[PDB]
Amino acid sequence: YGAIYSVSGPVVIAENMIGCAMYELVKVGHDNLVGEVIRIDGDKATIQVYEETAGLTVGDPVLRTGKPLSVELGPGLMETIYDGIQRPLKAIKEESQSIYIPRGIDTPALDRTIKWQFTPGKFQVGDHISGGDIYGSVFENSLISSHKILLPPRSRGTITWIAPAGEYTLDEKILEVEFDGKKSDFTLY
Amino acid sequence: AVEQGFNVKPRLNYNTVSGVNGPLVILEKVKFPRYNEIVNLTLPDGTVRQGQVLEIRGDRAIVQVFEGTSGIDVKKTTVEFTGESLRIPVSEDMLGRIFDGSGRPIDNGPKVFAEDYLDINGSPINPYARIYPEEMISTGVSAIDTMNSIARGQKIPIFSASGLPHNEIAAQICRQAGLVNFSIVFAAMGVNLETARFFKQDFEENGSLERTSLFLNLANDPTIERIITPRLALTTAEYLAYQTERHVLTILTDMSSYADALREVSAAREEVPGRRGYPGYMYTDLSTIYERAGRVEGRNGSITQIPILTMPNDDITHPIPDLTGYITEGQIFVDRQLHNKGIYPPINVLPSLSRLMKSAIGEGMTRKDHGDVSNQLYAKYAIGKDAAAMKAVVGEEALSIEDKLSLEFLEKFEKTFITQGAYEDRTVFESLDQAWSLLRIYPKEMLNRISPKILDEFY
Amino acid sequence: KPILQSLIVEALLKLLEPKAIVKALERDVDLIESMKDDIMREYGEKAQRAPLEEIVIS
Amino acid sequence: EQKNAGGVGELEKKAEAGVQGELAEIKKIAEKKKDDVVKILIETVIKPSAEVHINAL
Repeated sequence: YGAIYSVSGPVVIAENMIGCAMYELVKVGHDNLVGEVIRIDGDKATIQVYEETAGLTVGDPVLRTGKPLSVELGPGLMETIYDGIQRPLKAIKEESQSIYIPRGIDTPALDRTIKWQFTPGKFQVGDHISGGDIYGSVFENSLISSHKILLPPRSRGTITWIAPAGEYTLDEKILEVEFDGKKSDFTLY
Repeated sequence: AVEQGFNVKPRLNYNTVSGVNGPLVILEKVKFPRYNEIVNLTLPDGTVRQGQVLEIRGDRAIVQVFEGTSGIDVKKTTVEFTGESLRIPVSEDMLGRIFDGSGRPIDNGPKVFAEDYLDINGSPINPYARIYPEEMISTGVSAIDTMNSIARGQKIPIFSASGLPHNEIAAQICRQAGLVNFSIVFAAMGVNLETARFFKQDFEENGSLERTSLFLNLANDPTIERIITPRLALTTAEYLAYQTERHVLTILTDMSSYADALREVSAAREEVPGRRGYPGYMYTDLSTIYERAGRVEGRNGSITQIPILTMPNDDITHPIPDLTGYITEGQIFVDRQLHNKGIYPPINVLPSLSRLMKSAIGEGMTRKDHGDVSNQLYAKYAIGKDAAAMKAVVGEEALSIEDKLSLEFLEKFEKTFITQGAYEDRTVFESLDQAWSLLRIYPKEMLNRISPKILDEFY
Repeated sequence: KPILQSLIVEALLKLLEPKAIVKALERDVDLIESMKDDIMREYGEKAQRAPLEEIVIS
Repeated sequence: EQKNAGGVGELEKKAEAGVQGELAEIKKIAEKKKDDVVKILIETVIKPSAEVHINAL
């Protein structure tokens, strides 16, 4: 939880940013602007803000999200229109009800208000599932008949529980992986 | 109802000034500096000048002074932090008034009785909320309308050089810009008083001061207000076109002068230059300016931006024309060779381009043959230029029959089709008929780029 | 008198400095001299810090 | 053209007469709602507005 030290165009230098990591998204300012740390020097982490940096003042809190620039992969992105970052332009227009893009808009990349039909894959409870394996399928469109749900890569273990067939949203749990005794909850995305 | 306007926020008058360097003023101790903040530098002489905070350190604030730093003391100068970005007062009555480079009245009239305070930088329009223009503007110039069409909502600049009649061409386009009335927002960035007087006189004679707003930043005006004038004019245009639902045609002139101002500010900041000293972020700044043109889904109203530009040495490869071609869609190339030959307008249709012509031209919008005729004209003009080069380098008899016919076409094209007197106002249909008359020089066989059905139906 | 109470405090909370120099009209000097203690206590309460060390009526 | 300028001079009186009609309401519109605006302006200039910077907290 550092503080803004310097602002000059997109490049923002934030002090007290100790323990940060390179190319880690950090919410700069009070509007929670997305920015990736591109340079570190001591406790100051140079950040490039992904939105309009005008109005940022020294002392504004900078929140470390702890993850790199991550794209939300899953059902629901097969038709939508995205900005540079995975910002849904249609969802932004619908929620904001305006022709502008509000600063620090936090609309989820994949909308969670749509119920997706899910058919579990060949994997069952107790089987060993590795990264990238298929444990389901989602009927997205007529063209994309089966949006096969992939277990995230570099995530592995044994299926503690798998959901039955039914209309599930992205926030809802789909499958559970135990690994080394630390059960992990995996959703549609 | 904007009831939040009734609020007083006292401002911090900093007498802590240092590092006054060129266009830049540096404040040693600032309590929570705000980036892109407007300050009011009160000189020891008593005159105030607005300034923009370019960068903030922990306690510093590198301020750029729009009116210049000539006379700024380090001891008696007080800098007052307003606390917000620059907000021009906009109104519907703001049409018909002449403004300074910093949005101050020049016509000896009152200050704008503000209807709202709009930020200069505006807001980023949702690309999903934009409309593809697809509405041709009958600019009345043959070399433009027929071969590089302008759609209502298209940012098409006029690339020109020093001494060419770019001002005359743009004034003509503004005077005669009906669709196949327009409000106008004119921004003068460093143009000489002769050019500003020409533009104002032409607007008044045509009857445009009823529905125009001039932001005149002359050459004698301070050289950093050229950074702010296009933004003020463009947010005025955004207001007039989106909230009052008008159709605005912005004529930002001497964007080369704007880029020179940018380079001057960039050079003073001692930052990584880029190409020819122009700031590396010149693409981003030019995109921020140019990309404020077009139509929006909810609101019927557009900014038909036509940013006049001046090539330093008639070179496209220069950073300003190159980036302007990258961002702004299309280009109207004013040719020194054509002007020397005496053609008006001296528009060279080979470099001139319009990305939205293929969609705003033809198929019942104007006429069935517009696109094919413009392709045929471009192809035969390129053939004529190549044949002229070949006939200069080698013997004339070595040129083929097609090459000789194309030389004749090029002569009859520059001298009759492109050549258009001021106030002529050729309709797009009349220009197409004249272009066909030029294309009837060739036998039907060699009009290869014309679709055979149209060739049979129009030859 | 209550209006001047906020005007001095409103600017004090913007400065946020341990010391102050309140330049006022010659007729409000007595009022500010009387109410310096209240101003200090209000600034200490509103700025979430210790009351400012000294206020000087210029 | 001189007659047009002379007519414009007559039109200047006509324009002034037209302007006098519009700005007659401007004086009337002001006085009708002047005392209400002053009440808002006075109450705002004096209103206690004491709040530190958000960053200072």
